[PDB]
Amino acid sequence: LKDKEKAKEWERKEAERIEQKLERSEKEALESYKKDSVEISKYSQTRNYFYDYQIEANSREKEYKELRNAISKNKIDKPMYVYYFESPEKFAFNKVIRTENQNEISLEKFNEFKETIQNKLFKQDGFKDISLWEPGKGDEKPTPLLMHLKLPRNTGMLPYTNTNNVSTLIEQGYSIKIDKIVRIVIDGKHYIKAEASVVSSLDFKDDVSKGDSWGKANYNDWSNKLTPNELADVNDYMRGGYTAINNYLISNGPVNNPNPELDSKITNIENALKREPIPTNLTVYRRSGPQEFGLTLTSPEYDFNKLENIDAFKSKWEGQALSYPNFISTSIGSVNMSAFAKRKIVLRITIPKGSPGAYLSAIPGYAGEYEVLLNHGSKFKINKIDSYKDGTITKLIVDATLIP
Ligand SMILES: NC(=O)C1=CN([C@@H]2O[C@H](COP(=O)(O)OP(=O)(O)OC[C@H]3O[C@@H](n4cnc5c(N)ncnc54)[C@H](OP(=O)(O)O)[C@@H]3O)[C@@H](O)[C@H]2O)C=CC1
Repeated sequence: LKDKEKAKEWERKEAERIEQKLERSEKEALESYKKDSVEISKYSQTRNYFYDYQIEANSREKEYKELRNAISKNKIDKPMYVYYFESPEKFAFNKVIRTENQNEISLEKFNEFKETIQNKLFKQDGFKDISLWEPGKGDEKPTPLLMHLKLPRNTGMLPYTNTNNVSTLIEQGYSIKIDKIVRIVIDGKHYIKAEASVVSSLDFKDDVSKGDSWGKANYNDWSNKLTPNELADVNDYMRGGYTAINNYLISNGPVNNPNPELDSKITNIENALKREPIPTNLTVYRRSGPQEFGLTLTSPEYDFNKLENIDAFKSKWEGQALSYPNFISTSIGSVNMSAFAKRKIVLRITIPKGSPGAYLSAIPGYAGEYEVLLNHGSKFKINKIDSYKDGTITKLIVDATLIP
């Protein structure tokens, strides 16, 4: 736990042991990592949001895949705790816990951080260097926030040597919940120690073929579980009826201009989506237009190239609920597509096991790929908003959870 001498000796011994296992290509990727860790780790966070050809061609993509593979071949046989420092902004606490010159963290700030991270899951992605022991009076402590994360059995972990130093690499690909926070003292300064655990979610990211295999496996027989009316209304919807149905819902037609024929279709589609609930925690992706967030294509606020507009968007939406009156299309894949080339908001949604939903792309012939349809009137809790550059265009990733 705080046993530095033990963990470093073990870590070094393990590094030198694993080094004999690695493929030449993996050793090559590791050599590159030692030289360019910041940019490779950043790449590993957002690589999957670009086009397939951008992914393929990227100067860091082969390095990513090799490092990914190497990490996976050293799986832990029991659960293990790891330590790493984190920015409070990572958990949507968009301010300092204390300045780096200050020693103390006020009770108010401690409690405010607690309230911010409560009852939320946060998606974690990309390579990370971690420590096996609690950083002490002699280590690099770049932030007032120290994560103490329990990694589950069979998590990949790669100890490696870098000059005279030893580090351990993981690839994050899960959500975390912060179960407890405690104010600790290290070398005369207060830190927040956050006790965290992993919650898993099936997340294909750019691997649309595996996602499709899963979707069809789970929804090939979905049509056969529907009544004649349900199947006919789902068909109508997928064949182009979605426009009239969703416009009616968005404009609150059921109240202001009731159409009982449409009401019936909506009821049938909802029952169809409740017929075979999402069988596991699943991550889906939606490329959202401005109107879904109360903006238009010509809103000055939609220009996320200006930092002011990101801060304004976060202030409005982060930690808040978002509800769609219409049925919501999403994809199992995170890749950009020509149809949504310039859309600036990526909704990254965790669907809890048992939620209404269906993999529509399992229906034969249907011209539409990798699609998961969610129920009308769905509510989404926004945990965290991130930004990234897509060429010259700043885009946003909205980490949300589908809630009751
Ligand atoms: N978007 C995605 O990532 C995915 C889309 N699909 C399917 O691909 C096709 C084209 O995609 P898309 O353009 O999204 O078509 P959609 O029918 O999903 O949306 C059409 C327009 O309606 C606007 N809109 C949607 N919901 C709301 C809302 N609640 N409030 C206000 N405005 C809203 C959108 O934003 P705005 O007007 O600001 O641009 C969009 O321009 C559709 O058949 C869709 O079902 C399948 C998988 C994923």
